[PDB]
Amino acid sequence: TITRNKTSDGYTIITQNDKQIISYQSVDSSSKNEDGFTASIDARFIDDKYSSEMTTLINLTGFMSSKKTAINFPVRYSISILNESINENVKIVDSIPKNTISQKTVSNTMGYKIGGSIEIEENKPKASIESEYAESSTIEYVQPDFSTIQTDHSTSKASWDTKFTETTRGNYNLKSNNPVYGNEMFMYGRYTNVPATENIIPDYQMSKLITGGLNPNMSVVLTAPNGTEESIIKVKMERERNCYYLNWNGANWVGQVYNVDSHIFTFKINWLTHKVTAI
Amino acid sequence: TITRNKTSDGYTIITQNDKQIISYQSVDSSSKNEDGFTASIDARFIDDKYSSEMTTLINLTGFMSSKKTAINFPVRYSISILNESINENVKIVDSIPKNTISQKTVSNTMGYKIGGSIEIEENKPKASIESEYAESSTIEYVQPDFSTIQTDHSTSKASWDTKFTETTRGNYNLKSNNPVYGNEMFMYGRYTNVPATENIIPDYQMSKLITGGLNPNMSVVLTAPNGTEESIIKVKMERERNCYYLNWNGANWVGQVYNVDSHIFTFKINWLTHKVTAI
Amino acid sequence: TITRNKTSDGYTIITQNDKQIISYQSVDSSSKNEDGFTASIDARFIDDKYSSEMTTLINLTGFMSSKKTAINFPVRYSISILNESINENVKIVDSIPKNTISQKTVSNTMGYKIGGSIEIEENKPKASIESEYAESSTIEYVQPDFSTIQTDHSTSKASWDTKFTETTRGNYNLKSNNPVYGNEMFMYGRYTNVPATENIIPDYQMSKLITGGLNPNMSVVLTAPNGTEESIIKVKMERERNCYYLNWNGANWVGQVYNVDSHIFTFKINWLTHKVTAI
Amino acid sequence: TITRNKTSDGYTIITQNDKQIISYQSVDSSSKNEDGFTASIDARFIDDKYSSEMTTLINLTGFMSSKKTAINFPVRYSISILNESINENVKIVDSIPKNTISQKTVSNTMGYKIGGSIEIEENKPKASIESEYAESSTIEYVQPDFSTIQTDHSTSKASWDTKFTETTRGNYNLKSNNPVYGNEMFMYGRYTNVPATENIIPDYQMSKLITGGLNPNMSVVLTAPNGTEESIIKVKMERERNCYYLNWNGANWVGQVYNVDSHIFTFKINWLTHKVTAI
Amino acid sequence: TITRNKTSDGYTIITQNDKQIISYQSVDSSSKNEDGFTASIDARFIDDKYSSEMTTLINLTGFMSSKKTAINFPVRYSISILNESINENVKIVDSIPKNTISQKTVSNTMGYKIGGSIEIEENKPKASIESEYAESSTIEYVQPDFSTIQTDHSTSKASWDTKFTETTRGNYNLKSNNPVYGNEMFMYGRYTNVPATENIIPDYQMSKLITGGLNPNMSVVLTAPNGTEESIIKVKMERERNCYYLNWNGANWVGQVYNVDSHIFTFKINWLTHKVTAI
Amino acid sequence: TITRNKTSDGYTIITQNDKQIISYQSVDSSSKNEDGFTASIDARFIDDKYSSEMTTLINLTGFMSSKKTAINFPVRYSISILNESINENVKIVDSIPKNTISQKTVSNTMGYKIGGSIEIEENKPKASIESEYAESSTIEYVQPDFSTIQTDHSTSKASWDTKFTETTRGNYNLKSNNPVYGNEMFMYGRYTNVPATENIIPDYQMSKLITGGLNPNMSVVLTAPNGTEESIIKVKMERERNCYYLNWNGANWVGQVYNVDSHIFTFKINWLTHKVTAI
Amino acid sequence: TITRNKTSDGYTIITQNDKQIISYQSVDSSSKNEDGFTASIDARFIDDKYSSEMTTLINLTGFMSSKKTAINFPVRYSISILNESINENVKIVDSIPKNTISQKTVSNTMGYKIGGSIEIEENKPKASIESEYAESSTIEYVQPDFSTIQTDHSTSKASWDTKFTETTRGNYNLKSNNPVYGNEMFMYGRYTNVPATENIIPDYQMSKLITGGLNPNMSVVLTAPNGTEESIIKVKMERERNCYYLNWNGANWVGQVYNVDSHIFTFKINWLTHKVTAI
Repeated sequence: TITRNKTSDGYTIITQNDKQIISYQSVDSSSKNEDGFTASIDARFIDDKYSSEMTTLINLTGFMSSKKTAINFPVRYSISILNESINENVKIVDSIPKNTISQKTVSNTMGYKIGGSIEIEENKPKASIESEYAESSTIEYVQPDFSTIQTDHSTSKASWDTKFTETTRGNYNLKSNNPVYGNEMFMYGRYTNVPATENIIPDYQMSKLITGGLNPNMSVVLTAPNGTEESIIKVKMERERNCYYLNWNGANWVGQVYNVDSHIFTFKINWLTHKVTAI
Repeated sequence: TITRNKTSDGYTIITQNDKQIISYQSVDSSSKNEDGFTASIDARFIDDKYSSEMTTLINLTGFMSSKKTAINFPVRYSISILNESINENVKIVDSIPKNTISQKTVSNTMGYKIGGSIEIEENKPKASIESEYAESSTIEYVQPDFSTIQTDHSTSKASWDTKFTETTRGNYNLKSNNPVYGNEMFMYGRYTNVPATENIIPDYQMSKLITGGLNPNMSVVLTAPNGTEESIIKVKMERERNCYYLNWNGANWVGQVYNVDSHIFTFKINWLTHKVTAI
Repeated sequence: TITRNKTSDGYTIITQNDKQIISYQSVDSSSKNEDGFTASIDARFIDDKYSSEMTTLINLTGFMSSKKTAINFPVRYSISILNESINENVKIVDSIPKNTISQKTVSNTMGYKIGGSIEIEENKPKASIESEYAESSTIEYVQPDFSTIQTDHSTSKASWDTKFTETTRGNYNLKSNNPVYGNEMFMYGRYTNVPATENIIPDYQMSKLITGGLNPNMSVVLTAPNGTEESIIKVKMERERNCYYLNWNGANWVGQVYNVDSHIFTFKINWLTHKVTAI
Repeated sequence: TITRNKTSDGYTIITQNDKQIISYQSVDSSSKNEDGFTASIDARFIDDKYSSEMTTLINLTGFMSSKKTAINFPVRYSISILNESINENVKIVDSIPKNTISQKTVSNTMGYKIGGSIEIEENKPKASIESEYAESSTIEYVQPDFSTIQTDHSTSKASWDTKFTETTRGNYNLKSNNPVYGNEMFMYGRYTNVPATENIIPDYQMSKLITGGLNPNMSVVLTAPNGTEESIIKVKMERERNCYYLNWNGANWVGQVYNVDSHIFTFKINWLTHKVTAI
Repeated sequence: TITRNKTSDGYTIITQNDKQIISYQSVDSSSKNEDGFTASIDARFIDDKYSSEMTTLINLTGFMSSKKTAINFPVRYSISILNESINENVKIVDSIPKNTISQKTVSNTMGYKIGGSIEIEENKPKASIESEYAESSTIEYVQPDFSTIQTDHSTSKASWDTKFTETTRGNYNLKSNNPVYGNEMFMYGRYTNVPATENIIPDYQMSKLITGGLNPNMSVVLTAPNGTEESIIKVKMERERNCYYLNWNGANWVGQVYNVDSHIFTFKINWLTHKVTAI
Repeated sequence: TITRNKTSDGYTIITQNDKQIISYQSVDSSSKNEDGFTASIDARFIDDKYSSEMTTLINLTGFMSSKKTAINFPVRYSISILNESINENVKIVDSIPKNTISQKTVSNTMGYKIGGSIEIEENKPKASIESEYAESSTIEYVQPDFSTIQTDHSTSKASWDTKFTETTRGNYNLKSNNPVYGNEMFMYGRYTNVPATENIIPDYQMSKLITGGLNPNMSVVLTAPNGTEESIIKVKMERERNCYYLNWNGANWVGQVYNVDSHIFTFKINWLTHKVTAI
Repeated sequence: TITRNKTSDGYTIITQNDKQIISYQSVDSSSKNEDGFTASIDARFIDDKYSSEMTTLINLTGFMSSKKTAINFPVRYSISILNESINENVKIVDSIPKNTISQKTVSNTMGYKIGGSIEIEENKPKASIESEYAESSTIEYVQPDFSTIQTDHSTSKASWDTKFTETTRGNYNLKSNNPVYGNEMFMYGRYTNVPATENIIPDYQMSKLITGGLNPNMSVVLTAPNGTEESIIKVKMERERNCYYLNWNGANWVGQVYNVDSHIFTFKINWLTHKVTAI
């Protein structure tokens, strides 16, 4: 699979190799500083001699910053990729993150005990017999701090999102309700008797994704028939947040839990020149 | 992919190989001894025949020393990388350290017990029946001594930082408060009755990052269109510290916890000559 | 990347390979027998066709012997590497040993129990109900016998040191104080009633680094602009020791814990001839 | 890196390869049957085109047999390698066995329990409340049966040794002392009432190194400037032993614990001819 | 490192490769059916262009069968290899099986408990306080069923042997002595009341090496100066056995424990012709 | 190590490679359906340029079916390979399955407890002190369901066999004897009160080797001097079985345990033609 | 091992490689929809230059569907492969699935406890001494849900089968019998008081092989002398099923457990043309 050529001047020889798979890579980035939204697209174009149609791989990356008495704290992120050239026969054949099935560990035990006691006192007998029976079981599983679920996949739209799950210490969630303390999420001490600002929980116990932004990684595969030259890609990003509130109720420290930011980014693809640009 | 040439004098043959990916590497360092701040930049330039634009990888390393009655002890470090040639279309497409999601291990068990005892004394019966029911659960997780969170990523600025977390022995933190002993961080004995200097805790129990400086490792990827010749990189470093205080309260040994150093370094990049220098 | 040549006499052919990275290695050693100090420097010179400046790797090794009623026993070692050609633009860009962050394992459990007992005697009832509640937690970590902390890194000086930590049996340290036995480090039996020399602890329980010397391993990277021919390297070594004392207090065996050796070694480097020598 | 030659007679072609690293190996052995001492030296000579000086690797192996009422039993071995050509600039740059730092596993737990019991008798109440608090910790480590410590390293002399540590069953050592049984090392039964010879402990429980000899493995690296032709190596071997004694004290079986063999071997090295011989 | 030659007839080309290390292998076996002794020697001859002397590797294998009221049962095996050409400068430089050092696992724990109970009866107080303290330790190790110890190594003789250790069930050994049952090795039931032959223990619980023979694997390295042509190797094999006896003592089943086979094999080696034969 | 040749017609070139080790493989099978005995021999012939004598590897495989109130059930299998050409200097140098040494895990623990209780009643003291001491040990090992022991190895005969060991549930064996239930091997229920045929144990609990036949794997190495042309191999197979019997004894279900099949197969080997056939 | 040829027209060169082992593969399938029986045969033909006879590998695969108050549920599957060309010297030398030997884990422990209590009341002593002794053991093993046993292997016939074993929850089997509940296999609740159809057990708890069909994997090796052209292979498949029945007995829910499908498939093999077809 080599092509060679000789020359008269100096007997120069120029050999070249004929390869099967050739890829090209281009990257593009864009940002909206007012919302703390940044997105990058990495595109790879694959030239294969045995394939019937053109293939482009569209990786996505970026940063969604998380913003931070009462404290505002995010609760949900959402990312969507839209194919806007459907009438040109450009199609979304695959998306990398997928849904999986969890595993649980189960154990069961059953036991029997029997005991006989003879007690000889001074010329006095006390015979006692005892019997016991027991059964138990154990369940084990593993719990992430955030959960990512693919929600849609079609010829034009792939949509993913993530949501708040639970705290590592105390196992509280957004729906808990203690009769006299309300919601004890992000509460240090019930009776510390210090200013509200000082009663909040140390930051390190909070998840990294609440203090700092999420870092997406998503990939989509596109194909097209021979000759296609242009394509538009739209990326939609949404963020939802809520607020936690803490106050006095007599001597008790009690709390309670009660907008949406979004932006659309556009990119243009050139298949013939192997180029990706912002638009 | 080889180019060969012959010569008349001695039939000398000079073969050369044509490769796809060629990299170049240059390093530069600088320091500010008065603050104990040192920074190094390692730059790699990548020449790829199939890529549409130039790529430079900018690794960063350095040393931030930690300085050390009352004892001063650091509490937070912060590093920021700034791209200052935005109007020339030089862009930050990627940053290596990222945010991750932790895992927790959860177990639950439930059990039942039943017991029957027959006690025959001298012509005296004593029948007793007992019943028990129990439930329990266990949570497991892993805790670092320091925590690093990425806080910003954009076209121009990437900012990281680290903060104090907790002690390995005693699990104290910066917000603890015992009613009669105050804060027991870095306290050997409550009643040792020795001079204040002697009551401090042995150094080895303290984290390495408090006794000795942090060693950063950060990487940033830059790209540019064809022909770009120059670029300015700014690196900002900040350190925050606080003080611990211990005194007598009658017979009790009690304690309490109550500036910011910074510097900006500048580097110049030459794309055409593959050079990095201080400035 | 091959250069070939033919000859008339016997048609002798001499082929040579053109390689990218070429390294050279030289080693040098020196000692001071009076103090039991020995040091060795291994230098590697790297010739790279794609690098902008010369690089030399300076590994360091050696032996610091530990010297050994009252017994003298070391407590701290310290090593420092000094670059003495700063005005010639020879710079220390990297040092291999670094500071790291430890990990802790944390577990928490909470449980509930309930029990009902019915006791039918001869026409006599005795109903009893019991209830229990419990909580606990466990912390795990790992402890070395000696600890090495990097204390300084700059353009000219890199300084490391090591210190005594604790005993494997008994978990004593240099600051412990029992009211009636004093310090029980290196004490076999409180009441053995044998001569002082015989009451010391068997040697094997002591750490290897106290009975025998430390074996350093340190590496430093140096770079220089084209044409540099000479460089001076200074290596400083210090050792600190203390004494343990044991005596009678009536029938009780009690103890207590109450100079500094140093030397500077010099080496000369020749970049052009790829040579390292003592000086 | 190939040299080729053609010939007229039969067109014979003789190709040779030019390699970078060439090693040579020679071995020599010697023994002293009266003391059960045997020693072997394996020497490797390295020819490197990029090294500034000659290097020889001197591995050492051998057998030191252990000799075996009262029973004689070894307690310490010692090996030393001496370089006797210091005035010719032949130097010991490295020795393979080194000192290492051990690891300990530490755990701590704290727990709380609370219990309330209500006991209704025939019109009689008996309310009881109980409370418990507990704390504990665990230490784990690993213990060899023999211990090897490097004791000296210098330009001329490297010295190692090994010593007896403890028994696998009973954890006795050379300094133990029971008031009425003395030392119970190597004692089967306190009251077996059989002849002294029969009361000794079965051999298999004893360590292999006491029943049979130690098998040393030691390596030393030597270097020299160009042109060196000869070198003398001295190997010193010492063995220390003691005796265990057992007798009657009324009905009790009691015991107690109360020379040095050595030899020097000589070897001659020839650098130019790559030869090692006894001398 | 290739030698090539051309020919006129048909332009036949015969290329040969010049290799550095060439080995030759020959095997020989012999047996003595009357004693169930079989031995095999595998010899490998190594031709190395960079070595100063000839080397031969002498592996050994074979079968020693174990022979089997009163039952005869082996207790010790012994193998020895003798070099009988010492005056020709043929020497034993190495032997493969060696002595090793075992490892033990040690743990220690200490705990404290405290408990307070308040008991309010009908106008009657019963205050009780309890306190507990505990300490414990654990030792772990691993035990083979047979043990192999190298006992001698010299210029002429290498001698190994193996001995009986203990039973897997019951942990008995050759020196145990129960006052009323004697030795309970190989005894099924104390009171089974069946004929002596029937009271023996099932065979599977016995070690494989007692029911069936040992399979030795031993290796010895020999070297010689240039020109050596012949060598004699002697292999000595010994086996020791004892007897177990069982009888009635009233109603109790009691037992007690109270020649040597050997043979010498001879082999002849031819260095020049690379041959091994029986003799 | 290549031989090449050119030709005039079409310039045809025929290259051949000269290799060191060449093997040949032939297989043969035979059966005796009346006894359910099948045997296969796989023979490999090795041609080595550096070996002094010819080598043949004789693998063996086959099937021995197991045959199946009173139930017949096998108890022992035995396989023997016989070399019948001893007078032609054809010898058995090696046999693959061998005897091995097992491992046991041993642990020991010792602990001390002490407790002091103070009980203040209404003006009544009850001081109690308690003390405890405990010791324990644990033994672990692994148990196969069948056991294979090599029993003989010589110049002419290699003999192996396998025997019944124990049940996975209940740990019974062939020598157990309960006073009132006899042998409880293969008994479902003592009082099920169903026909004898129905009281047998479900088949799955029985070992696979009793329900279905054993699958042997044995290998033997033969060597011979140059020129040998023929060899006879005899394979002997034996199987032993016994019977289990169950009956009523009043209301109790009791049991008790109270020929030999064999065949010889013959094979012929041709060394010169590399052939194996039945005979 | 290459054959090359040149040509005049365009100097075309056609090189071919001579390989040692060449394989051919053909597959064939067939089904009987009325019984849900499907079978596939994959045949591989091996041409080896060093083998004395032809070899064909016959893999087998397929699907046997399982069919599903009273519920019919399978209980046994059986597969048999028949060689029908015995008189042509076509022979079955090997079959891949085989019988194996299981492993059990056994542990034993023995312990001793001793306790002394002193109780000083108001001028009243109560000395109590207690003693305890205990022994225990543990057995571990692993249990599949279905079991496959090879039952026959001969020159013409290889027969395998599988059978029902036990339930994962409750450990019931086909022979269990509770006096008042009968067989509790596939029974949800004893007193649920819902229609019979509703009391059956949820499907997921049942084994996959009962709800869905078995997927066989079997392989057989055939050999033949040179020149063989045709061969017939017969595959026999059988399935056995039974029924479970449940009804009322007063207030109790009780149950009890009380045809055979088969088919023969035929395939034809062509050795010379390397073809497999249905017949």
